[PDB]
Parts: sequence; C-alpha cells; structure tokens
Amino acid sequence: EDAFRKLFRFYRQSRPGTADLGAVIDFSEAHLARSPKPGVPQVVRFPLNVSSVTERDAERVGLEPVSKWRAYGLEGYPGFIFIPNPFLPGCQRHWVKQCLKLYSQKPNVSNLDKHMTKEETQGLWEQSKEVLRSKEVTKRRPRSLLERLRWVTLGYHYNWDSKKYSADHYTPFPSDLAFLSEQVATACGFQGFQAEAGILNYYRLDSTLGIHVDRCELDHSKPLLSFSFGQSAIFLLGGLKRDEAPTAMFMHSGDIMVMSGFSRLLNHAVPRVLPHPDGESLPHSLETPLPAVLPSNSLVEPSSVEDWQVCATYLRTARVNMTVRQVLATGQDFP
DNA sequence: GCTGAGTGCCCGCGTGCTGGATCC
DNA sequence: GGATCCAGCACGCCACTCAGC
Ligand SMILES: [Cl-]
Ligand SMILES: [Cl-]
Repeated sequence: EDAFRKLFRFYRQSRPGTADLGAVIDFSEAHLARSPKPGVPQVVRFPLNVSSVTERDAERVGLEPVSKWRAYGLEGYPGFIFIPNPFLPGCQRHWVKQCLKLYSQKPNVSNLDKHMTKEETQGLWEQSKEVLRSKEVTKRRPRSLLERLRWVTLGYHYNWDSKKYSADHYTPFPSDLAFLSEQVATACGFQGFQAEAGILNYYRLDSTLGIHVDRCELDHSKPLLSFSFGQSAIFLLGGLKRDEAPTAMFMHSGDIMVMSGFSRLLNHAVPRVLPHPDGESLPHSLETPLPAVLPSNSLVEPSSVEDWQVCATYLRTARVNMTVRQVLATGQDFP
C-alpha cells in the first residue's frame, strides 16, 4: 500500500551497518548500463549545453567548465537532472560560508526570528566564533544560535493560504547566489532564469525532510535548483501519488539537482543525513585548496581561517541545502 | 469537501523532571 | 565526596497535512 512511507522509515532508521543501502543510486559512480535491475530505474546521460556558459563565468562562481560536468536523469522521471559535484576544488567553502554567516543575518528571515529579536540574532557568527576561542565547544552549554538555525527565506515569501507568492515582506535576493543559479540553469538548457525565491535548510544528523509535493501554481517550464553541502544524505524521489515506491539516491557535497516539469510534481523526501565515515570528518571536496589564480571578477574568494574553522566544526555533523525558484514571469513584476 | 489519523510545511509551544556534567 | 546545575527529553497540546469516504 503506502510504499513511500515504508521506504522512508526504512532509510530513516538506517544505521550504516543496520540496513542495506545497495538500492541507493550513486551518481558519482553512475551505472549507465541498460536496466541492471528492477526495481531501480535506468540511469541515462543528460546532454548539457557546453558552449552556453563561458569557463570564466563558471569560474567566477566556483564551477568547473560545463564541458567537464556529467549530468544524469532517470527513465520515467522527465524533468529531473542530477549533476554530481561540479565545483572547482575548494569552491564549496565560499558558498557554505555564505549560507552560515551571511545569508543567516538580517534582513533575511529565519526561524530564529520566531521568538527572538535582532539582538544576538545579528551576533550569531560572533557567538560561534567566541565559542571556538574559549574551547567551550566540548564543554556543556546551551545550543548556539548557529546550532539552532533551521531555515532561511530569501526573496519572495510563500503564502501557504493563497498557495501563491507575494511581495508582502520581500527581502532582496542575494545577487551572487542568483548568478550561480543562473549559470547552472543556462548550463542545463534553461535560458533566462532569474533566481527570485530561495530556501536555505540546515539539517542535523537526526534531521529529516518528510514526504511532500509542491502544490503552488508556478511556471513549470522554469527549473528549481537544489544545492547540497556538507554531510551526505539519502534523497527519495517518488511519484504523482504518495503510495508509489520511490527511488533512492545519494546527495554528496556539491551535488546539484535541477527539477522541471513532470518531476516538479512528484513526492520527494530526505529521510536521513548520513554520519561521516571514520577518519573522514569532512568530505574530500571541502578541504581541497582554491585555485592559485582567481579571476579579478570572481565572486568566490578565500575567507578567514576563523570563519572556515567555524564552518568546518559545524559541518562535521550537518548538511546545508539551497533551493532556488523563479516565481515571476520574465519582465512582469509583482502588482 | 468532511473528518479522524498522522506528523510536525520555508508549522511547532510550555512546563516539570533529571541525571550526567560541572564546581570546589 | 558531595552539593549544584541545567540541556534535553517526555508530555500534552496546537498547527497543519493526509487519507478514506
Ligand atoms: Cl515547485
Ligand atoms: Cl516534463
């Protein structure tokens, strides 16, 4: 009956050693072999627009040249593209830091604003920094503001009653994330994409994202972009109806998902954040050094050792997700 | 659409314990 | 040794969604 619920519980209660992860698709070592199962659907290669993004535009936002990306889809899931980590070595750190220290501060609205004010809310980063100096990090203490951060809205905010977006309490969308999103969208064949509504989600090792569909009336020709940084996770992509058996796949640090049309209508969930392997506190793609020569225009710049130390201690047991949508038609504003 | 069961949307709240950590 | 603390859990409740009619 309720196949998605049962598999969601299965992968949630997965403790590496308890449950079998053999059916979870790893796009980093993609099969491409013709039907090497059921029940897993076939993985197909997705041709990219290699010439649509200049290597300099890709480097300014930390991405490899589009000629080097490998993208895949799944048979039966039109509109779903999975791009394993296309970032240049060391470039995920800048976007992680943007999520942790920059995008978390005002005017952006977070969960922390529900029962607090901009008092220490603006001092989230300084609080974590002070925690790291005092070595009070193993010491017993109340959870920091950074550790209590769960989500952040960017750009237009969604109305759960209207099922529509509006300009009420609009906060400006970050232009650098918009540029990165536009590069990814153009590379996937979506011309004229404008990042306008964003969600940042911060997950602990026991965090989950339940089964849900997106029901808002939007232009389904436009892509939705989903970036993941930090610890790996398992992602479940289901069907139009909640009781269809989903397909499981890994989300490694730097992986990007692009969803359009049909696949935007499907049930999906994130049942589990996997703990890091032994002796691999962080993914290899997060410790690599930045390229020596950076473009003078580059939006990715090396950050403080203090800032990255905060980021690394946080990401040791966390996953960060960025979700980006276009909600307004090309040209038209919000009247 | 209605209604009881099921989880906690970019939905949680308040309160009383408690037992491991902390302090000297 | 021993007094003290308090972060987090359990719990009951509210918020909101889902499923079966
Ligand atoms: Cl959507
Ligand atoms: Cl489609």
